Amino acid sequence: PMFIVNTNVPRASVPDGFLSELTQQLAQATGKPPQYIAVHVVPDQLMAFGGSSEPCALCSLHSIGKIGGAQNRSYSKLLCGLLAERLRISPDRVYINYYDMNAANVGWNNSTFA
Amino acid sequence: PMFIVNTNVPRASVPDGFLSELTQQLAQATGKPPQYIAVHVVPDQLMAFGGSSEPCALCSLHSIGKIGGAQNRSYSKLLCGLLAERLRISPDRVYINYYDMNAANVGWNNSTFA
Amino acid sequence: PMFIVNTNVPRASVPDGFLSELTQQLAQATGKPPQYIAVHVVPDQLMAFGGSSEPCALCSLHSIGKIGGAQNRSYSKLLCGLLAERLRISPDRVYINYYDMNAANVGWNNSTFA
Ligand SMILES: O=c1c(O)c(-c2cc(O)c(O)c(O)c2)oc2cc(O)cc(O)c12
Ligand SMILES: O=c1c(O)c(-c2cc(O)c(O)c(O)c2)oc2cc(O)cc(O)c12
Ligand SMILES: [Cl-]
Ligand SMILES: [Cl-]
Ligand SMILES: [Cl-]
Ligand SMILES: [Cl-]
Ligand SMILES: [Cl-]
Ligand SMILES: [Cl-]
Ligand SMILES: [Cl-]
Ligand SMILES: [Cl-]
Repeated sequence: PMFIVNTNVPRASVPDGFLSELTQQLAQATGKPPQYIAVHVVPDQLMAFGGSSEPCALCSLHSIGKIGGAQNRSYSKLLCGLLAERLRISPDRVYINYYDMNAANVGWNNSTFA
Repeated sequence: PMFIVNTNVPRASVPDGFLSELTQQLAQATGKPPQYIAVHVVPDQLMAFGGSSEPCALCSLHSIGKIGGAQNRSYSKLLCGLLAERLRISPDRVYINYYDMNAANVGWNNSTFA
Repeated sequence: PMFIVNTNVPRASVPDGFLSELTQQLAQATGKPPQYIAVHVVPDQLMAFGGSSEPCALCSLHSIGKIGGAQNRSYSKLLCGLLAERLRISPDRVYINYYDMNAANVGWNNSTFA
């Protein structure tokens, strides 16, 4: 599984262990193998949310299954909570796009998961 | 909605107020309140379009609805026009991927829009 | 088509001609004219794969058609081989997400491919 967060928050404001904390919390939330969670944080971005350059975040979570109405609601509370706690981003300035991927459309280790 | 533009154009060539112009033009085009519009500009990128490193842009527009055949044609004229006018990117070196998102797959403010 | 690779590998470790080799190999693999191939390489990223910050890559290939079970398996072997040979990234630390785009959802040159 793969989680990307793009933010205008400066790199110095990303705390130590942020990638590690994301890895564990997403592995637990998705039930996917922790050793297989990919996380990508992109700070210092030129972005605006509602025309304002106050701290904001645009995110995506791609997973083969474990995507749905209730599960995405739980992911959003979890992820917004982390961005608020660690990056001081208000949850109403966070978008997270969820993608339920077909196994044939995720490549890894010279093949796909299909 | 969320609009991202990645370009090899240098940051200095992105004019001041470009994020706001994108926000206002997208709010009017999509009919969405500008408060709902997130914009992200990534300049100075290592990119090629058709093997050439002339100014180019790879973009994406995600929106819950307001995506379709005629609308995307209109968005593409609008967005290529802005990138041509403000970033001096030729429209034939611009790609824009459009995504009609399900409300259940867009996270915001600790929940989803579903 | 559009190919993006995000990696924590430093920019200095991206060899000359990497964008060109990706364009040529993707044109041949997808059967699309290289002229239609856009490539985007993002080095020096803050990323982890399984909690580890050893070299890894997160990639995406968007194409109008030429996406499917067998083709994506062939794409993944091809691309992982290139990232292993050129960027020294182990294939088991590479994710590639594949997207079959509808022509109506790809904007280019003030219109779409529909
Ligand atoms: O990321 C992975 C993944 O998602 C699961 C998976 C794939 C499917 O196609 C499913 O239907 C499913 O329930 C789980 O397999 C894996 C097996 C590995 O050894 C390593 C992985 O990283 C995955
Ligand atoms: O970005 C948003 C959005 O797209 C619309 C919306 C959602 C739907 O599910 C629709 O069907 C629709 O027509 C509009 O609601 C919102 C409400 C907010 O308070 C804030 C938002 O940012 C959105
Ligand atoms: Cl669910
Ligand atoms: Cl898919
Ligand atoms: Cl939206
Ligand atoms: Cl969706
Ligand atoms: Cl294409
Ligand atoms: Cl050379
Ligand atoms: Cl196929
Ligand atoms: Cl599509």
